[PDB]
Amino acid sequence: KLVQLLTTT
Amino acid sequence: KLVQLLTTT
Amino acid sequence: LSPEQLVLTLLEAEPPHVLISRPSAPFTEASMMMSLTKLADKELVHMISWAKKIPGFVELSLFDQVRLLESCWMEVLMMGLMWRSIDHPGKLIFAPDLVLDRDEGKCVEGILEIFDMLLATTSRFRELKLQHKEYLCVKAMILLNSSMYADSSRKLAHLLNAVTDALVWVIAKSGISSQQQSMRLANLLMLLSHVRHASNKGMEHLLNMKCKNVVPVYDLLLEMLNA
Amino acid sequence: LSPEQLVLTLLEAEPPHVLISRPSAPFTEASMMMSLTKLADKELVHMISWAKKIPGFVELSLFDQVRLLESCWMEVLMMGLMWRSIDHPGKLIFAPDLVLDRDEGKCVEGILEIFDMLLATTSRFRELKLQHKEYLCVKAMILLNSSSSRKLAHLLNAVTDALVWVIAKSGISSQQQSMRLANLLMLLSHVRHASNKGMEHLLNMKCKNVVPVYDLLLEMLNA
Ligand SMILES: Oc1ccc2cc(-c3noc4cc(O)ccc34)ccc2c1
Ligand SMILES: Oc1ccc2cc(-c3noc4cc(O)ccc34)ccc2c1
Repeated sequence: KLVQLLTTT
Repeated sequence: KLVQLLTTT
Repeated sequence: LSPEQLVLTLLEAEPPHVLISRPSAPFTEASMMMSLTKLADKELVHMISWAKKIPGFVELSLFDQVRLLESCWMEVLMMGLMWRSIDHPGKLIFAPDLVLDRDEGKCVEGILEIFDMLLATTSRFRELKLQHKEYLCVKAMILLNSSMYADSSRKLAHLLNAVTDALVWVIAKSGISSQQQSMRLANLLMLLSHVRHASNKGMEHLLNMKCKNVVPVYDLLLEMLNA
Repeated sequence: LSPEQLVLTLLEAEPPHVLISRPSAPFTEASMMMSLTKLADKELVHMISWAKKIPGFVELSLFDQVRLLESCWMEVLMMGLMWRSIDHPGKLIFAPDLVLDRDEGKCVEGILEIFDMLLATTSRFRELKLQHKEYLCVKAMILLNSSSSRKLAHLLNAVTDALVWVIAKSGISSQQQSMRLANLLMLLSHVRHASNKGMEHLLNMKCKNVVPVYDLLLEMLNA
């Protein structure tokens, strides 16, 4: 969740 | 004991 | 990239204002924690976007970016809380539709302590007349200086240095004395310890709540908590 | 009382190093917890005398003196530790004959993490090349900032002014004086965090029975 938001816009 | 050291000594 | 331009990019990185959509009404123990956790969760999403807008943050390894946010998320939320409450002595403006007194924090055990820490520090920033631009640098510094500790690491220090240098500049523009400038920088930085202290207490309390399954821990807030 | 006199006063008030011997045999969970606690207990006694020598501390209400000390004792102990370990990368000098290695922190569940923060923060101070005079001011700020109320604020500014005067006497540019002031103070958070993890750990070790928590050490632990 944290990681997927860090890698997407 | 804390109060003692602060005021007694 | 001058200090002024870096501060401008932080201003542009500021997240949007959040509301919990709660029809104004008296707060009970269930609705209060429900409101706090639901809001923290929404804000966490915007915090990630906010962080990626800080020049150079995305250029850090994923391990660092993750570790820095897992470490400071609670402090950045509280720092945002204090800025918003600065103009309202006695109150904690979590959100326009979520405003609490010290008496409301009484219904929930262990919370009155945390609110008092937050109110005292908000009160402290209020007598120093924390300026918006100062708020921006300070909040950024919390992120970059949160977690305790080669290519990525040097970038962090370089990035943290940049923000430090931005805060010095802001203070410099206030035009005050050089002695007063140094005194103000120290007074603002010394409060970082207090923010970190309330943070440790709030997560401790939140963690106990999670274990009791009394709060609807949401996916994002959940992993940020467990981390 | 000029900044220099405040520094000079803090330098005299430095407590004497508490001498504690490292156990004969290789550390066990208990022998380590009893060493660390015995040393901490003895140092607390000196810390209280030290605090009474900080200009204007004794002028605060007794209740505030108690709150400051209960709130910062571990930070002060850790700041002392870090300073004693500054010229020994990789090591934590808790005392002359008790020089703990980072690896020795394994004979105790969860203390390695605390040791790592200490070593991490120490390296940061080493890198900044912290000076004795800066150290004196910083440690006193920790105690005065764990925060009659107006008298504490002028006390904190007095020491802040001293730290500012000490750094200024180094000759680095005015811009770099500000940067160094910032870099030194940012580390206060780290110290406060370690203090938090360290006290939570200690309280835990007390509940486990892993080591008897002395009277003074217990009062402080509970606050
Ligand atoms: O913008 C925000 C949103 C939520 C927040 C929650 C707490 C908080 N402090 O202590 C607690 C204890 C809890 O159980 C739950 C939440 C908290 C503190 C600051 C906040 C700022
Ligand atoms: O001068 C001193 C004396 C004792 C000290 C103990 C700890 C410490 N850190 O984590 C712990 C956990 C414990 O259970 C007991 C002690 C500690 C840290 C710094 C110290 C500095």
